[PDB]
Amino acid sequence: NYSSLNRAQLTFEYLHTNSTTHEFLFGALAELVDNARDADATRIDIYAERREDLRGGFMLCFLDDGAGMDPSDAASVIQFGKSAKRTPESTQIGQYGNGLKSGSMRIGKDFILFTKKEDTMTCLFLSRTFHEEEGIDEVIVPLPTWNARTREPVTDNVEKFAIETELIYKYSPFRTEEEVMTQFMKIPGDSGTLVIIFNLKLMDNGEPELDIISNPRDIQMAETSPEGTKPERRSFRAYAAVLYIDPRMRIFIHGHKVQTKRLSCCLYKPRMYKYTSSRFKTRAEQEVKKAEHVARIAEEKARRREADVKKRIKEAKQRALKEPKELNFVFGVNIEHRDLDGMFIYNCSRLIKMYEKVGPQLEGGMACGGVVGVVDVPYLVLEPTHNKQDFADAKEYRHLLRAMGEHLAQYWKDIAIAQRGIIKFWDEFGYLSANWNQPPSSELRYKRRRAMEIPTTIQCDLCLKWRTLPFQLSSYPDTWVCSMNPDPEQDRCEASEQKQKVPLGTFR
Amino acid sequence: MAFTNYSSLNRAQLTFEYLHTNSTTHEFLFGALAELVDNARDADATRIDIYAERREDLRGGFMLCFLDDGAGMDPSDAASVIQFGKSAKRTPESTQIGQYGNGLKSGSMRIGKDFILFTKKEDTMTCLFLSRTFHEEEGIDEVIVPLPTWNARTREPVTDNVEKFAIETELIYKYSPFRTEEEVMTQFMKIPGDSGTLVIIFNLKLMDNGEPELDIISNPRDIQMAETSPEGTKPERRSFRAYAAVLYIDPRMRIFIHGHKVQTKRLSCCLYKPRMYKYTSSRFKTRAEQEVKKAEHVARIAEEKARARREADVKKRIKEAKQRALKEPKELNFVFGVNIEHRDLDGMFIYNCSRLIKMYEKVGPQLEGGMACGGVVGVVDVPYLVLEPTHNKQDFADAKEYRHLLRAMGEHLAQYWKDIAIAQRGIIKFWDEFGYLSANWNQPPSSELRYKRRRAMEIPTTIQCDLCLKWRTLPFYPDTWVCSMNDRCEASEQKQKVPLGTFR
Ligand SMILES: Nc1ncnc2c1ncn2[C@@H]1O[C@H](COP(=O)(O)OP(=O)(O)NP(=O)(O)O)[C@@H](O)[C@H]1O
Ligand SMILES: Nc1ncnc2c1ncn2[C@@H]1O[C@H](COP(=O)(O)OP(=O)(O)NP(=O)(O)O)[C@@H](O)[C@H]1O
Ligand SMILES: [Mg+2]
Ligand SMILES: [Mg+2]
Ligand SMILES: [Zn+2]
Ligand SMILES: [Zn+2]
Repeated sequence: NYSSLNRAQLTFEYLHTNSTTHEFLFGALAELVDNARDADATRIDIYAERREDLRGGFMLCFLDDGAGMDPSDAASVIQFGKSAKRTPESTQIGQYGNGLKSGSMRIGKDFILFTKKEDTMTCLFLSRTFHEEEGIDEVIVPLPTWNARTREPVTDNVEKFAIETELIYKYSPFRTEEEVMTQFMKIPGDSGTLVIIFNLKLMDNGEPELDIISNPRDIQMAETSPEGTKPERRSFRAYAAVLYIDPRMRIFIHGHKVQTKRLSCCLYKPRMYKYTSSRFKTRAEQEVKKAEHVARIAEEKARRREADVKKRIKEAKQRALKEPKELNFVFGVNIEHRDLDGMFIYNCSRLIKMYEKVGPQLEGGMACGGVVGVVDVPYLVLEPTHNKQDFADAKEYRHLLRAMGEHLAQYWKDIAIAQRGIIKFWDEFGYLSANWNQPPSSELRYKRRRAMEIPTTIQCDLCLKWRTLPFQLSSYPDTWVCSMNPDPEQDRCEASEQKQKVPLGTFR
Repeated sequence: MAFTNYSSLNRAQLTFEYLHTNSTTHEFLFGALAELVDNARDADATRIDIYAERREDLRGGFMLCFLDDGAGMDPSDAASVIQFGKSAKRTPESTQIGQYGNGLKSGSMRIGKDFILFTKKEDTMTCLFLSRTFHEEEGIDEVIVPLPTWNARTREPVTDNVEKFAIETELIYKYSPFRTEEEVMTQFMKIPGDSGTLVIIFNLKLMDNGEPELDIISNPRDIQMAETSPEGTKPERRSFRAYAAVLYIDPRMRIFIHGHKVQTKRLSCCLYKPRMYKYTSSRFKTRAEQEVKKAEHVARIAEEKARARREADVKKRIKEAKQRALKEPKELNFVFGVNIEHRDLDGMFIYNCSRLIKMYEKVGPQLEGGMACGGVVGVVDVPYLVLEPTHNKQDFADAKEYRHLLRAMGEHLAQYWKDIAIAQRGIIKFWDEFGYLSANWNQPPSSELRYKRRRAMEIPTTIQCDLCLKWRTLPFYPDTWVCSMNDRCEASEQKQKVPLGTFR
C-alpha cells in the first residue's frame, strides 16, 4: 500500500507557467472553442459583456448548447491531465487535459465557469486573485452544485458550501445568488456552459490585449496590425473561419455568425492526390503494429471492453491498412487571394500550421505561386504540441512537408498553367500590377470571371448541412435557409448530404 | 492557508497522464537537454559531464547521465522538486536562469520514460526516483515519488517513518536500473565532493525503426540526432556539441560531452569588425520605467502582506535594486559582426538572461532576398524585464514586443551594414578575399593555406583556463590549457573592448 509516499503536487505559481505555452492569444481562444465542439454544441456565442470595474474594461464570455457537465465531470476539470476523450475516432479534439486551464490563464487573471446538465447547476470559480489576496499557494477551487429545478443547494458539506458561495460572491464579478442565478439562466436548454474570463491581461500602454472597439463585429489583436499579417493572425473572425476542416457548428462572434469556409471547397481546379506518404505506408503497417501492440497494451491493461474497443480499433487500423494508409492532399489554386497560400495543415480538424511554404514555394519565384494545400492528419501519424500549434515530432513532420513539396510540384506540372503561361494565368483573373501581394482588381468583369470558377457553398441554420447554391446569403451575411434554396432537388432539409466530387491525380 | 479553514474545498491535483502532456512542450530534444544543463549552471557547477552508460537491458540500449559539482540539494529542497511551479530562483538580478519551476520534469520526460535523481549536499544523500514505469505497471494515477535521505558519512537511513523508507527503497531497487543498495551507493560515490547531482534518464524513446532518438555511435565525442543530415541544417540543430558551444553568452562552466570538453565559444567576439550599438529600443526605458513602476509597486504588495517579514525585506531589497533598475536598464546592447569562417551561418542570435532562445533569426534586410547584410551576425542579452521565455524556453511569450525588438534589430543591422562600408567597396571582393570563390552562397570556404591565415588575422583567438575558468586572449594544448601558457591565474580578468556605433 503506497499510502504514505510523497505525491507530486501543483502550486499557485504553476498557472502562469502553464499559461506561457500560448504565444498566440487566438490560439488560447481556440482551446475554449475546441471544448465547445467536443461538447457537440451547435452555438458558441462569444459576446463580450462590458464591466468597467474589472481590469481591461470588459468581460469575455463563451456560451454553448452542447452537453454541459455534471458534478463528477466538472470536478474532473481541475484534475490536470485527466481527459476521458481518449477513444475510437470520436474527434473530441482534447486529449491532453489542459486546454481550458492554459487558455483561460493566457487571456485573463481569473476565470469562472458556469454549467448545467440534466438536473444540476455547477460553478467552478478558479481565480488567481483569491490566491494572491489571501496567500494560498495551492490551487483551491470552489465548486457549488445547485439543482436545476428548485435552485436549492445540493452537496453534503454545508460549511464547504457556505465558504464556496462566500468566495464566489466576494471575488467573482457577480456579487449575489440572484446574479449568479441570472447567469445560469443564460443557458436556456438543459445542457450548456458559460465560460467567463474576467479581469483581462493589459498591454503595456493600458488598453486590453483584445480589441473590440475598432470593428465591433470582431475580436482583433490590440496591437495595431502592422501591414503583412496574414488575415487569420489579426482577426478572430478570420481565424475561426478556417479553425476547422469539417465545421458542424456556428460561431457567433459578438452576436454575428462567422462565414465558415472549408478552404478545399473554394478553390480553382482542385486535384486530390492519395499519397501513401511512403513512410506512412510503413507507418500504416506500424500503425497496424501500433494499434496491434497498443491493443496488446490495452489487452495488458485489460488483462475488458476497452481492449475490445482497441481491438476493433486495431481491426479498424487493419482497415486503415486501407483507409488511413494514405493521407489526402488537396491542392488548389486560390485566385481571389494569391499570397494567402501555403500548406494548411490539419490534425484531426484543428488547424495547426498555416500558410507554410513547402516545396518549390520555399525557392523564390512563381513556381507554385498561389497553390494552397490541405491535409487532415489523424491522431496516429502526428500528434500536436502543448499549445496545439506545432507537432511534437520534427522528423516525421519534416517528412510530411517534403512529401507535400514533391506532390505540390506534381500538381504544378499537372495543372500546366505555367506551360500555358503563369503570367497569363494570373493576369486573366485580375492581377495586373507589380507587387505580388497587390490585391485583385474589381472592374466587374474580373469579379465575375473569378466567380465562375469557384463554386458557392452555404451552411443551413436548422440542420447545419452545407449546400451548393448558385447564389448566397447566410444561415455578417443576411439570412437564408434550405427551404428558400433556389434548386430543384436540394430544397428540403431531410434531403441527403451532398459532397463535391474530388478529381484525382496520381504520383509517380 | 486556512483562515476560515480552507481544508474541505477541492484542490487542483496532478495525474499520471499529465507527465506526457508536459513533455509535449519540447519539440526539440536538444531543447529538452538544455533544461538539465541550465539547472546545473544555476547550481554553480563547474562540470556537467554527460557520459552515457551502456545498460543494454533497458529500452534504447544506453542510459543518459548528468554529473555535476554545483551545490546539490537537501531533503527539503529535493522534496520541492516535485512541487510543480515552486521555484525559489526569482531573486533580484536573477542570475538563476530558472523562474518557472519546470525544467527537469519537462526535459526528462521528452528524453526517456523515467528518470532517477541522485544528489548529496553537506551531510545528506537523497534519491528522487520518479518513474512512469511504476505508474503503468501498478495503475497508480496520482504521481507518487519515493524520496529516501541517507546520511552522507555513516550511510545509514535518516527518516521518520521506517515503513515509508522500506517501501521507497523497495521500489527504487525493483524498478530503477540498479538493484540492491551497493549499486545505489556506488552511484552516490560518483559525486566525489560534498555537492553534486547525477540526474539519470533511463529507458529512452525509440524512434520508429527501433534505434534510440539520440545517436552516440556515429561520432562518439558527440550526441547527434538519430536522423540523417539534410543538406540545409544549421550545426546547432544536429549536434549537441555545437548546440552546447553557443548555449550561453557568458560561459563560466565546462561541458564534457562523453568525457571530452566542448570548445565553448562566445559569439560576441569571434567575428570580423564588431560594432556595439547602444539602442534604447525607444520603448525600453518606457518599458523599464513601467516595470520599475510595477516592480516597485508589486514589491509593496508582497511586502504589504508581510508587513504579520523575510519577504518584505527582500522585496525592499528588490525595490532598491529595482530603483537602481531605474538607472541600469535603459539600452540593450546589439553586437553586430560579420562571420568570415562561415557566412551562411548568420542571423540574430538572441539571448535572454544569458540563455540562448532563438537561433539564426533573419531580421531586416536579410529577410529581403539579396546579399544585403549577407553574413552579418548579431547578439543581444535581453534581461528578464524586456521579454520573457515560453514554456519550452525556445520562444518569447510576448509577440508584439518580440517583433518590436526584431524590427529594431533590423534597422540597426541595416545601419551596421552601411557603416562597415563593405558593400560600398565590392561585397563580392570582400567575400572573394576572405575565401568564398564559388557559386552557392552556402558553399563552404576555401581551404588553401594563405586564405586560412587571412581569415585568422582578423578574428582573435580566445581560450578558457581550466583552474579558474578565466578566459584569455593568447596573443599573436587545445583540449587542456591553463593560464601559465601565454600570464598567470591571479591576473585580473581581461575583456575585449567593443567598438561603438551610434544610431540616428
Ligand atoms: N463546454 C464544455 N462542455 C462539456 N465538457 C466540457 C466543456 N469544457 C470543458 N469540459 C470538460 O472539461 C475537460 C477539460 O477540458 P480541457 O482543459 O480543454 O482538457 P480536454 O479538453 O479534456 N483535453 P485538451 O483540450 O487536449 O487539454 C474536458 O475534457 C471535458 O471533459
Ligand atoms: N543540479 C541541481 N542542483 C541543485 N538544485 C537543483 C538541481 N537541479 C534541480 N535543482 C532544484 O530543483 C528545482 C527544480 O528544477 P526545474 O524543474 O529545472 O525548475 P527551476 O530550475 O526551479 N526553474 P526552470 O529553470 O525555469 O525550470 C530547482 O529550482 C532547484 O531548486
Ligand atoms: Mg480541451
Ligand atoms: Mg529549471
Ligand atoms: Zn436546412
Ligand atoms: Zn587560470
